[PDB]
Amino acid sequence: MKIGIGSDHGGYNLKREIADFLKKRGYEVIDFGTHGNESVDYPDFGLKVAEAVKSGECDRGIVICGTGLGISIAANKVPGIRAAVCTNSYMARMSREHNDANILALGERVVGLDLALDIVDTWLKAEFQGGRHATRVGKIGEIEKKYS
Amino acid sequence: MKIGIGSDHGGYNLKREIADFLKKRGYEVIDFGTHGNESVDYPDFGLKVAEAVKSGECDRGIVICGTGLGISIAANKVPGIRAAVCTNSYMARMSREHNDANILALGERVVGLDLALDIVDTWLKAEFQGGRHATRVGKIGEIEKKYS
Ligand SMILES: O=C[C@H](O)[C@H](O)[C@H](O)[C@H](O)CO
Ligand SMILES: O=C[C@H](O)[C@H](O)[C@H](O)[C@H](O)CO
Repeated sequence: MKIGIGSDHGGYNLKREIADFLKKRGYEVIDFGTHGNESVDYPDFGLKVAEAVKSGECDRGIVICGTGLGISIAANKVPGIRAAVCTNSYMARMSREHNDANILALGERVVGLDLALDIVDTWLKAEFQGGRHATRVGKIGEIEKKYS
Repeated sequence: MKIGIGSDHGGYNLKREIADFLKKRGYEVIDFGTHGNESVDYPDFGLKVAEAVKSGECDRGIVICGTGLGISIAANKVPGIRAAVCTNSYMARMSREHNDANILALGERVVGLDLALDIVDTWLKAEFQGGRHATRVGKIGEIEKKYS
């Protein structure tokens, strides 16, 4: 399974830690940058990860900024993307079980490293439950079709 | 200002509490439902609040479900909406200061009542900081325009 990862300078150090964690577990990782601490704009990297997920070049993505908010809002602008900002494993599990999220968003200034690794572990392992959740995901798709 | 609020059955009881909190503080509140514990679909209510914010009929909105994730992802599919799922006051403040969020998303199964009122209080008071944050918000607008 291939994981795209991306961040602004606010999520860069946590991104390096997560890239390292994911490889150790045998995931293939595509790092879309950013590639240092220089100030950059979270929507550009949100977009790269979200577009790699939409095109099937990654199966899912993880996006990181100070809070997770900006980069996840930007990712969710892409039709077919469901980016979930999670600050605990319960939200991470539900985002997979219920929302079928294909992007996990994290905030490097909000969650400490080991908590964020717990969240990523939970999210990678949880599974979509279909049923009424698929119905609701289709209704998300109807919003996208409306404003397309 | 006027605040739109909406929820599925997962966010209904916390919605009733926040509506009451907001009125006590002299805000005008437009409740978009849901109106009971009957099982309903979070995208429908996310859309109502998001479209009311987009059309200026509300100035800001608050959307609530079990986790906040699904309804905020749905809200974010609307162009001009920036829905922030917050689990603490720090995220709520940053979502205003940096992301100029015009919808707050909460999860009734994740944050307890007093924490959620703290977050709402923080979010309603925080102010957009412009500058490089305005630039980044514009780049979110470029994503919208691309998939429009
Ligand atoms: O949404 C903004 C992100 O959290 C950034 O990581 C943050 O805004 C930082 O202050 C860059 O100026
Ligand atoms: O995903 C949907 C929301 O969190 C709901 O509030 C919840 O999942 C519901 O129990 C499912 O029917």
